[PDB]
Formats: sequence, C-alpha cells, structure tokens
Amino acid sequence: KVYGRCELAAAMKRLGLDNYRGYSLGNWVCAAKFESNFNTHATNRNTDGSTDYGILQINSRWWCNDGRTPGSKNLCNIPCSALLSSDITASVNCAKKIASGGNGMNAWVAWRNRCKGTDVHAWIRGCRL
Repeated sequence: KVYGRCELAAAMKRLGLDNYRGYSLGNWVCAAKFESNFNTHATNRNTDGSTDYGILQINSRWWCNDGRTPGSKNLCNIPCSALLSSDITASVNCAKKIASGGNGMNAWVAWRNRCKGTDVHAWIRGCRL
C-alpha cells in the first residue's frame, strides 16, 4: 500500500519513533518519502546481490533474510517479505535496530542527502498526531 504522509506519521508515532535516539518524527517520515515514496511494496536490487525492501528500503545483506542473498546476517530476525506488508510494525522495529548503529540515520543515504539538516518538522505539519 502507499501511505499518505500524515497517515504514515501517525502509524510511526504509535510505534515509538518520535525522538528515537534523538531523531524527531519528521526524520522518519522524510526518510520513507525519499526511500520509497511511501510505498510498502518498493524494492530495489543492489550491486552486491542484496535487495532493499519496503517503505524504508531495508537491505538483505545485513538486516533481513530473503532466501536469495548469500550470507545474509539477518540482524532483524525477520524474512524480508515481512517488510513488504501494509502493517509497518516489522519495518519500524527493524529500523530502530539499524538506527542504533554508530551512524544512526545516516545508514539511509536518501535521508542523508534529501532530509538531513533541513527542517524535517515540515513533514509532520498539518497531521493531527
């Protein structure tokens, strides 16, 4: 499904992402917009044989197992197909684990390039949350 902006913001807020490791809610909404355009079904294959899955484009080299990536570390302990569902719970529980790494949200290069540093509070503007 493709989420509306405020529809996604509210789903993310109810799953504990506002101010998670110092990142306000608009960071996560902006990251999902530039990673997938709010489409739960987005997938992009990577140079190394892994694939990025779902609304936050989580890859199968480190985070989820899709059956076809040799040596997936599956640190989120989830099949990558769980990341394609309308329910974003597994995507945000995994996203919290990758944002716990040393470089935080810089792990998402679309966030690093189009969101980081800007007034990300704009992404939750007008949403009754």
